[PDB]
Amino acid sequence: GTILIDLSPDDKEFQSVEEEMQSTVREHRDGGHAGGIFNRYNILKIQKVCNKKLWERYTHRRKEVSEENHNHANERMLFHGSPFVNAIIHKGFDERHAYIGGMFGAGIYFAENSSKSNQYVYGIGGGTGCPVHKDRSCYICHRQLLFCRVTLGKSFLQFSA
Amino acid sequence: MAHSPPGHHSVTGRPSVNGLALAEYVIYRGEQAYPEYLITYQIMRPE
Ligand SMILES: O=c1cc(-c2ccccc2)oc2ccc(Cl)cc12
Ligand SMILES: [Zn+2]
Repeated sequence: GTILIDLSPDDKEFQSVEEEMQSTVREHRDGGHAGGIFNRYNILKIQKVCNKKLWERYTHRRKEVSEENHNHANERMLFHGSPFVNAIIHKGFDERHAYIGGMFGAGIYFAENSSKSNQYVYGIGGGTGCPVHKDRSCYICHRQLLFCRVTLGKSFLQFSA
Repeated sequence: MAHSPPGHHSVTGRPSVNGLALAEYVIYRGEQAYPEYLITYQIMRPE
């Protein structure tokens, strides 16, 4: 039931999503090893993901969390980078999209920095880079990130390096 | 897939060294996220 609707670059929604993508780029401590060397992106397309069933699945859970947290879902918009974007947009997030070895245990990880999610587009640590050129810093191959609505509810604060 | 800490619905990873890093977050139920936008892009080689 998923359909993808292209946004016009003239659309205010295209423009606010691009700005959140571009302005949350930072330098990484790996010097670009995992995600490549860049200060900005060339945005090729932004599509709105529409799936009734997945959305109702989200809003059902959102309301459960909210009623457990004084009517506050603590909803954020966050980036997610994965080799499995095409399975996610059709079937939703599940256990198969978890980072089993992540710093905070086996769960589904999201970032405020788009450049952090970009380090995972081609796998953990960037895997072996783009499928065509085996280059974690490929400037040619098209990459995909998701910009996602995430319910945090009451979040456990972990301080970290 | 692990569980949230008791009494919590997610984990926030707060940066404690890299003064420029923003936060990272973890959820433990797939139903707690909806993939709203698919962004197709290239990284750009700095000039
Ligand atoms: O966006 C991410 C996707 C993924 C990811 C992990 C395993 C499989 C697929 C994607 O890892 C992350 C780890 C930390 C942060 Cl902050 C963000 C990500
Ligand atoms: Zn390539």
